[PDB]
Amino acid sequence: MKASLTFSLSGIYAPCSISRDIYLEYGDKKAECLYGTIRLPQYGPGCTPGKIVHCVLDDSLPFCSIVVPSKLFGFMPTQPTMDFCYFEPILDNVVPVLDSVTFLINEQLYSKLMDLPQEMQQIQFLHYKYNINSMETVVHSRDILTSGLCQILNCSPFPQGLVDFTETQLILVNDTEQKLSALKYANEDEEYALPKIGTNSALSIDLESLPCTISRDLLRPAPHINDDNSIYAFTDAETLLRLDVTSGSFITVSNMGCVRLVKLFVLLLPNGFKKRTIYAPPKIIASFPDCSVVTISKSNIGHTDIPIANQVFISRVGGWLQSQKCFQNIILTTLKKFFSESKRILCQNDLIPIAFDSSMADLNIAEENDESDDEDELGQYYKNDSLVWFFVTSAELDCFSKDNSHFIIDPNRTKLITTNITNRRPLPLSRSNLQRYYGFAETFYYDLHIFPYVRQLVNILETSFNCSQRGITLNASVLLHSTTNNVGKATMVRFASKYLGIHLLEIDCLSLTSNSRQLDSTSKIIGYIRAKCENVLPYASPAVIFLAHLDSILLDVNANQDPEAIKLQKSINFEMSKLLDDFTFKFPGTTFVGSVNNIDNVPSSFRSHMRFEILVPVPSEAQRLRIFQWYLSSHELNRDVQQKVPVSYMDNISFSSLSSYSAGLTPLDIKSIVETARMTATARFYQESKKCGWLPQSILITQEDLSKATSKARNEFSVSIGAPQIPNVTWDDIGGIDFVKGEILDTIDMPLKHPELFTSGMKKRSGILFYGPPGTGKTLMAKAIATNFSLNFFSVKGPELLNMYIGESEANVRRVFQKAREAKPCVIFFDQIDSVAPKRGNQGDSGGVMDRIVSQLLAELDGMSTDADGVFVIGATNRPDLLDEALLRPGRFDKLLYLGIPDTDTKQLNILEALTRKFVLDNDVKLIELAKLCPFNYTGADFYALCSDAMLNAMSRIARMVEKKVSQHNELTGENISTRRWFDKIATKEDTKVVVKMEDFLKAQEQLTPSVSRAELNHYEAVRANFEGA
Amino acid sequence: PTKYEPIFVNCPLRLRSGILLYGYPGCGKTLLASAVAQQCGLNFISVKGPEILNKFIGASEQNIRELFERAQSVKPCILFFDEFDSIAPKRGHDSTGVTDRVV
Ligand SMILES: Nc1ncnc2c1ncn2[C@@H]1O[C@H](COP(=O)(O)OP(=O)(O)OP(=O)(O)O)[C@@H](O)[C@H]1O
Ligand SMILES: Nc1ncnc2c1ncn2[C@@H]1O[C@H](COP(=O)(O)OP(=O)(O)OP(=O)(O)O)[C@@H](O)[C@H]1O
Ligand SMILES: Nc1ncnc2c1ncn2[C@@H]1O[C@H](COP(=O)(O)OP(=O)(O)O)[C@@H](O)[C@H]1O
Ligand SMILES: [Mg+2]
Ligand SMILES: [Mg+2]
Repeated sequence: MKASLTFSLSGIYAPCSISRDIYLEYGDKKAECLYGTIRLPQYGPGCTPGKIVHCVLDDSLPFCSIVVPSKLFGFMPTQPTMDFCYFEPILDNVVPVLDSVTFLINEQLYSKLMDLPQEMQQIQFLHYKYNINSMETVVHSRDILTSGLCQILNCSPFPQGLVDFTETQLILVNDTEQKLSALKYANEDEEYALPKIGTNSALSIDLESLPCTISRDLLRPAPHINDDNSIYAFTDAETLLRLDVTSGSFITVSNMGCVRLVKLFVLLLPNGFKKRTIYAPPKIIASFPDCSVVTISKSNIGHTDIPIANQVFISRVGGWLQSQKCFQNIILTTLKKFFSESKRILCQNDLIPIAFDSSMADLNIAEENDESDDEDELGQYYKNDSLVWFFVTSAELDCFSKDNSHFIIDPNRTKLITTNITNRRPLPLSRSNLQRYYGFAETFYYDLHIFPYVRQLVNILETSFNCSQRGITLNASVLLHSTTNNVGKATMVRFASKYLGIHLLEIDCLSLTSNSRQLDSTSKIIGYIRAKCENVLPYASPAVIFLAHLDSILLDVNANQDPEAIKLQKSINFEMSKLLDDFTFKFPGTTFVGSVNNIDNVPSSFRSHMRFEILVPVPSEAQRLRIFQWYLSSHELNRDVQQKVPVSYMDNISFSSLSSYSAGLTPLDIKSIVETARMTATARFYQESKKCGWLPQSILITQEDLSKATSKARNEFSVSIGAPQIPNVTWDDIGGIDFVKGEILDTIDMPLKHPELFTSGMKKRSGILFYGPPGTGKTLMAKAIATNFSLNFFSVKGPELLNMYIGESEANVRRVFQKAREAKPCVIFFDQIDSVAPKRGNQGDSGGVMDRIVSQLLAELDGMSTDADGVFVIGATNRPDLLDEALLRPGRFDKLLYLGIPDTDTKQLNILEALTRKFVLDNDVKLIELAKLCPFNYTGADFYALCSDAMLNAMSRIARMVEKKVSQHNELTGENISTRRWFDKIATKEDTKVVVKMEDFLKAQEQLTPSVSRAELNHYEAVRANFEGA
Repeated sequence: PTKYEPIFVNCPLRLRSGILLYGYPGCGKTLLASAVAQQCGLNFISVKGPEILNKFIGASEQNIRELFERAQSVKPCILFFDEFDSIAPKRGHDSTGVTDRVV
């Protein structure tokens, strides 16, 4: 409930009291102590996690007033405090107890601590100075015990709970690089640190924008009047307290270009912001793109100046959403609200921001509106998602005045007149993040040091938009293409716009166009595009015409198609290029960003025109690190999950692990991952019972569920694109398996930094080829190596899919190795079956498609590209002589490696027993003879039938038993009883008694399937292969 | 495995999915198939002879897709292939891939 809050100075921890009205309602005999939770209406879009509190009764506190130790957030008491807060008691004494806590201590205090003789004395020392009482003090994560000298690093498992000196595990650390020096309370210094200065000069201060909309409730002054939030600005109690009063009616902010006005309020205690600065909403920042602040000043302006104006002009300000036809009805309607719902103060030549949203259009509010004023309710349902500017261009003062400025408008008399379109460059992002203020679906923000392509594109546009137009500018034309889709080039272009304030005209071909009628005319597309550009390009400059999925309109000349279609193709291609040139030459500042799903398909007639096309590779782990931190950011999760309590991770996740473990080939839509994580977390939360023995305060994501989600995502992506998994049990990381392992390790290491520092510049990188009899280790080795030392195992798995009738096989293999280069630490396993055809290079299957395939494969197999490339090639063949050394030549697949021989000690009866253990085994099967009845050189692969056929034999015996049973009963009860009916009715839990014994196994072995390859084949290939490998 | 399904339902660990017959001509194995087709009561799909192939480009792939789709969508059945060589020769081919893509 609503509660007034105050701050005391009673030790670092103390059960601070509350008013008796609240206390007596819950501090009854059912508990010896009162516990609850406190809630501060802090700034920001959502809200922070709440904090536990311990209370005792007190009669000195007035109606519904609460006290807390001012330090608990770490600021001075003199600072303006809460007007109100939320409090709620913990019912049924359900107070959690923490399992472990971590502490960070300084050198002197830590030494003094451990120098104590015994554990009990150390616990008492912890107890005394910190006033922490066991089973009665609730502590939280990241709590600073004392300013700049010690801190509690974290708590587990819960964010907040009680501490037991003999059950809660206390961990202490000191380290050496002195984090603690910077870990001081927020009140780093006293209020009087800043020297006093009188009413001398302007003393203006820098200008910065708010992070979010400011709620009306937290205001310390009385918002008595219906001022429409129009000019409020905030400061951190400095540069204003020096003045006579902090509640000035009006403040001028500047008159560098032309004058503007603001109102100032002191920022309240727990804020987080840059020190000693002014904060204003976007409407104020609009007038000051250059961050001039020249003369902020206060004067006795009074309550009113120029209370009336007539025929106030308003005008359009260009841009895509302003000009589009669909929205005009609602958007003009909404203007009448903005200008009529409440009082506001305008300036000459000023900008008003107004929100227009979510296609909430053709949804007429009502047939009539004369009878009531009820617009405010709708806002509870209209969450905004887009903004347009309107420009007043003027002031229409009719009387005499000092200057035609700083004038009030009156809803009763101040009628409005619209006029034709005007241009004005929007704000750049680094000047003010417009989106966050209005809670829009915020576009991504890159750091320009880590992403190459955005830096390139943005600089190329930046040099053009204004840097060069002062002279004469080369018309800009840039095309974005990527080997893979969803890679965020629309986000690139939108970010470019937001960073440079350049208007963006996003013409997405799919939705905007109406093509594929394949009528006898292309004039529709031409007129549509040209008209829409024409409507907006004048008075919107600089502009970015962005054609998305351009390849739907412009595409290659498939001259094998029927005539009278290709003629439309020519028509459209040429005419489009005509519009290209027309825009570039007729208008100043056209740039035409394009995006294409695959570059080749753009016809040559059009490809040449553009310059410096950008390849947009999929993000590497260094980028992934920043995009996980973006999606998992503080209030991206919270944005629309309107549930009772916000969401966060707050601890324990390791972005390097997430980035490395399997985020390779998750090129974008990590949103899927993070949303699945949110899902698991929220489900685990809501399923909690009301009593449950415990209650979770907020949703917390854990790294285990995130790993689960990434595995799930990779599995569900597997259907879309083939992706190996780890379905292996009890057969992994056998470092000592064989002598071969050392060579594997000593050849896999050199091209990698962490095993071998050398860059392998001149040194030849090579793959690994295994050779020998099939069925004895060629696959498990690969998975083992990949998952233990390498990271990715995106094997070919499809070489047999050689080619279509089109000669695309070369492109196919190129794409295979491009997928290889994606998720750079990847090892490609070659099945080595049919795409490795050439025995002699000139005699097999005419040397056709496959000969080109093999030529390309050997050409690209290792071009000494780069160590950082990470592409390793592993394969498994019966014979290296199976090939003509085209791709087996030294330098590629070199360091040929032998599979080895198991016959010395086959170490597989154990594996047989372990596998069969899942099946009934305790029937004398365990003994050795079952394996020893066959020569010790027995094939390993045969066991996986030996077991199966044995089981089948068992099932046969039991089956003949029941075949007896049924007959018997048919003789006893009736011959007409169906077998299925009988076996259903007389069914028993003992049906699973699938009798199995040694004799079953021996019968199965001697009956059928001697082996896959046992007689002589294996032996002589083994010996010959070992001999020729020297 | 249909007659004694509670015996066969449990223990999915190991199994064999199909069987291959071959022998001298006239040794009843077609008649074995026929009898197994009719007395067993299990559904039986008779793709006798290399009817799988089709004139148009890569129609064989789609044909096999349809065949297996019908097999799955019909309740448990036997896909009967005879003169298997006619539909699955060795890997090597000088001709188009329309005769080996099928394999
Ligand atoms: N760097 C990024 N950070 C966060 N989200 C991103 C990023 N890149 C892409 N996205 C996500 O993907 C979207 C951008 O790609 P989108 O699918 O809209 O178009 P596109 O990249 O042109 O793709 P396609 O060509 O396949 O249609 C964003 O709206 C966001 O949801
Ligand atoms: N159990 C049996 N043993 C021997 N002959 C049988 C048996 N059952 C039926 N026959 C008769 O002998 C023939 C067995 O050979 P059949 O014609 O079925 O061979 P097939 O499997 O079609 O041979 P292929 O494809 O090599 O020509 C049957 O067509 C039938 O006339
Ligand atoms: N020395 C070994 N190294 C790795 N796996 C082995 C070994 N011996 C037996 N195995 C097991 O049996 C299989 C050995 O042959 P495998 O690598 O599968 O070749 P193939 O694919 O020709 O059957 C492995 O999959 C593994 O499960
Ligand atoms: Mg796109
Ligand atoms: Mg026959």
